Amino acid sequence: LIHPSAVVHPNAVIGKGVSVGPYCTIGSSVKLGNGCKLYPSSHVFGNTELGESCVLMTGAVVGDELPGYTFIGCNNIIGHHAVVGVKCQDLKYKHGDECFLCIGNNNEIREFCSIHRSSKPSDKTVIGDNNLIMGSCHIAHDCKIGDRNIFANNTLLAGHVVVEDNTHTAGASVVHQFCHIGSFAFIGGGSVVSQDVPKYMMVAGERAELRGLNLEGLRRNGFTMSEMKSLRAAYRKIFMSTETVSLSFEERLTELEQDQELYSVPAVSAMLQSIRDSFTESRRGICK
Amino acid sequence: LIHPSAVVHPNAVIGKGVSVGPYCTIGSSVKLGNGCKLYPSSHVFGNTELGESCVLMTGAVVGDELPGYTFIGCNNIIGHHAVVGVKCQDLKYKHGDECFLCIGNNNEIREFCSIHRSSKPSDKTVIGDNNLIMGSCHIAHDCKIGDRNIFANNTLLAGHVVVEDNTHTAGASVVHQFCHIGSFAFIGGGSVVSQDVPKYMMVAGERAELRGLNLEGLRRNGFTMSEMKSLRAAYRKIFMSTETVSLSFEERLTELEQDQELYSVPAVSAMLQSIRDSFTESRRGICK
Amino acid sequence: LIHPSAVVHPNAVIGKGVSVGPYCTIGSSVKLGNGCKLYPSSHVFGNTELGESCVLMTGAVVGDELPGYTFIGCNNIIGHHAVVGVKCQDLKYKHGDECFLCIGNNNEIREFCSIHRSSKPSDKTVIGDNNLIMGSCHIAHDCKIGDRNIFANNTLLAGHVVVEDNTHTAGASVVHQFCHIGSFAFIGGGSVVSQDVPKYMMVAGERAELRGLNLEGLRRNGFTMSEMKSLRAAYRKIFMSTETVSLSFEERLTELEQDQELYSVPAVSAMLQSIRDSFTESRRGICK
Repeated sequence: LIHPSAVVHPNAVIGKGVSVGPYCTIGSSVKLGNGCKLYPSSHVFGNTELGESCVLMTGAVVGDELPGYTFIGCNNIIGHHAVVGVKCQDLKYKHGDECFLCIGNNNEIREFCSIHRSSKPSDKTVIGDNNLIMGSCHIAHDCKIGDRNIFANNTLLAGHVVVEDNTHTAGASVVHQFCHIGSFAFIGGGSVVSQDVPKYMMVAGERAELRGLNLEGLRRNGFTMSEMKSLRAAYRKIFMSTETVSLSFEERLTELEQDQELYSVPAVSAMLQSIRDSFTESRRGICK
Repeated sequence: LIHPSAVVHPNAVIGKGVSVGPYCTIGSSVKLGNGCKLYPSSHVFGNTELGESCVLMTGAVVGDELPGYTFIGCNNIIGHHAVVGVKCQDLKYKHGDECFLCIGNNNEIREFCSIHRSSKPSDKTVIGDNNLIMGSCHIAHDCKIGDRNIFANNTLLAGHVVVEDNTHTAGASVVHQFCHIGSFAFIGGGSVVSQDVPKYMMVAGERAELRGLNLEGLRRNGFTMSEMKSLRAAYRKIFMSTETVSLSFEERLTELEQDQELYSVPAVSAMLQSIRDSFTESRRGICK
Repeated sequence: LIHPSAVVHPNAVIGKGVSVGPYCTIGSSVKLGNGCKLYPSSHVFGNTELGESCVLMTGAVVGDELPGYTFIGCNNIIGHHAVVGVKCQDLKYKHGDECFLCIGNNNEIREFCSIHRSSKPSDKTVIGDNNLIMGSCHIAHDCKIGDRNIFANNTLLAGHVVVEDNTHTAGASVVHQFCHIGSFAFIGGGSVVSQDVPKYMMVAGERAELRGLNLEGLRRNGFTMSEMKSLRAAYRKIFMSTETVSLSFEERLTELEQDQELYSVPAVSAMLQSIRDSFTESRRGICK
């Protein structure tokens, strides 16, 4: 059901039951899965594939003519004027280089979002499944985003930011290049995050500081009573050991591994590993 | 004066002297008042009414096909690529529910703004008259905005935010869900407002703090010499009573009511009532 | 190479080798230099000139029908849905007044940027050469921007902001009206800048504070070993003179002029002059 005014290149691969509104353009090397719907004045460019039942709202632009690809899974909604799979802003990007973007399934990318392709041919911007990305979010070159995350309006993820699963960022969060955000984390409104946020934790305010565990999120995500009790105890041992082993972060981490009562709990072990990862090569440490 | 390229559904209700530029689309259930003007590539969808002499700039999208309505008064200007009356971002929104947006008269909504419909059929996103809403502002589901407000670029109003009259928000303000902003208030640049801002007051900086009265705004809005003198005295009694009645906020509020000299002034009484409202059921208290 | 669907006014001045995609509009008083390229659904309005080899991405809007002009140099790239040369947001702007925007050469203006015309006919919004302006930046009426600057996503420059050369602003910076940003300066993420940032210096965090010299930028821009050593010494004398001449800023500035060893260095002299300029008529002082 392609409106007569639309410009659909004869070599575009158009699935069954695809609907294309007036004044859309679809390029020669685009593949649209069955049931896709393009609202009026939406656009797909370049070497680009959408899975079944994706929706482009008015003004949405997916793909660009730069070498490489934009690959998107099924049941994604691309909001009004969202720009998804375009050239990165990295000055080190070399003209004519292939660049890549991969998006999974069941994501909602809201109005005015910008999601950029990778900065080099060996790398890729990656978004998983079931993410809600609210209006005016920016996802820079080479970000790696997992599943079931919620990014509120105006969340800015700079280059090479890594986000795991089930995280929440509140409005106008700014995440510095190369920072990692562990699963179930919470970033408070207007936070400027310049170091890693470990698994299960929350950061907030100005140049953001660690503020404890994301207990509300843990509760909402089916963590048991004693799971959260163990995590709080482990948190206390690591960060709030005010009287013992002065000027030693790793020694407190060590004492947690040895503490068989806490370390045998899977979430505690995962949290401890999350923390140690922040001090491995190139990684930026953790928020203060 | 409808350009031949435009797609105007035969059942759209088009007033006298309406101008429609090339590549616009106007849906079947749209009503445009006399003198409306749609610039090239602007769009009206869904059950949507614009009053007389509204202007849509290029790329502007008003309404969407979701049940319910977008109802807009007269002499509104909708900026380039602004998206007004679209589905909310609330995860509790139920598929197929009616949702509502009501905008009054003489507003200016600038480029890249996003104004969302309500999250439930019993509720509504409401904007009054004579508001200036600058570029890239976000107005979430269920907000209630009064008259004569000025929201600078990138102001984010989260769900159920209530703004009264003649307020100013500076650039990149973030207002937390359910917060109230009283008349003549000022929110400083980049403020993260997580509690109410009472009538006549100003908040600023990081996780925002109360900083006094909005004296510049009061002066600009024809408040008399002794009006402002009374308000400053009332402010001092409430917030800066450093030596008396320790650990008691309500007792100081009580002492202001009893102070006949100050309380008989209409603005003082309004300010005191504004403060008390912040501690009634569900309300979030006031900024520190 | 003008697509048959495009609306190109017969009086538009179209250079050699200009490419115009489907659903573009080009107004009667537009001049496009040789080699310009308009992607699908891009728009040029009003009294507007683009130099040779400019590129408009999909949704880009350049110019508006307000009196005055939008004048843009050669080899500029205007990103998706960027809005460049439109009416300012200043309430003092008088209906029917001429307003002006001038942009130089080799700039990159990314998606969703908004660049506004001047607030009065005697003034102008000015952008120089080789600037990178990332997604969703706002450049208000009457700004004066130099050359080789980098503004990260969501940088907001309010009215009459002046930026010199080779500056960097990190994501979500907010610069208050009338503030000046000297050459080689760095503004940290989410900074709310309410006073001037002198030449060579860096500001960061919340309501932003001065934090020292932008040493990384100085190093990157070919400043010599002893140049930077002299600047650091001059910085120390001015700002970190903890024991001498209490409650006197100008007396320390004076002592630097008299210090022939430091003041004879060109960068030191330029820095000192940059600082003094912030205390001349109307200017806002410097960040604390």
